Amino acid sequence: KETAAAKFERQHMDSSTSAASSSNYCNQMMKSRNLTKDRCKPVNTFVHESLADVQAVCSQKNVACKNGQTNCYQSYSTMSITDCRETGSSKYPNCAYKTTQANKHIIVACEGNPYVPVHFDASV
Amino acid sequence: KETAAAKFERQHMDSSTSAASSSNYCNQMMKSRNLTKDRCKPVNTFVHESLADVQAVCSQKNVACKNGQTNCYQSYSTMSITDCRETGSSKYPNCAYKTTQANKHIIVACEGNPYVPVHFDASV
Ligand SMILES: [Cl-]
Ligand SMILES: [Cl-]
Repeated sequence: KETAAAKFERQHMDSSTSAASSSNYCNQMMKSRNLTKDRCKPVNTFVHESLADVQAVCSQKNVACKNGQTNCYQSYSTMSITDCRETGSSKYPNCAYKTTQANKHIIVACEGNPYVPVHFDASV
Repeated sequence: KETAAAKFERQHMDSSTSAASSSNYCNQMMKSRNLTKDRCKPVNTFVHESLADVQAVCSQKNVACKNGQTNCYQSYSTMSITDCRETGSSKYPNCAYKTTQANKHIIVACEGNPYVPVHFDASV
């Protein structure tokens, strides 16, 4: 079983690019990160910062998570992100995603020792 | 019982200001929109655009909702928004919120006739 920290890395980290360079970014990344294997994951955000910078958020601003838990943290700075969301034309096994690049604060839930991101809650 | 459309208006519309003017915006708005009555709502976004502009999103870009439903719409333009999230010091009946102003696309779920916003899904 994949650990929670490793799942967060796979689903939400893309440190190899500064930003989405095209409308096809999401189709490509959702497939390669294995988020379209048995069905199309409806919504998924990738963060274009170093793993260290994203892990550091776990000691930044403590804020409520949408679900009411209190282990969420909001990044002090904005970060480059890409939101990937299925379009109307999307139908497994032909998943199709809209790519929206933005620079926003991220909010992650953190857990464990070491205390690292385990869920992506939202961006602001 | 409050209708779904009316609940969305109460929770998510603030057309009377162009933007949050201070760090106290959320404390004030969460109280006055009756979102701290019996407990502190953990997270809530207010949109600083006209009701007409927000309703118009229901005929803009159809995108997946986070929960997998297909009745979500992403605004073509960015809109002025304020995210309100409980801080660590927050404890009912003394709710306390961090105020984060941003300009972002909004994503809402739409339902009904007329086809209007009934949930705030996320911002990008
Ligand atoms: Cl996500
Ligand atoms: Cl919200």
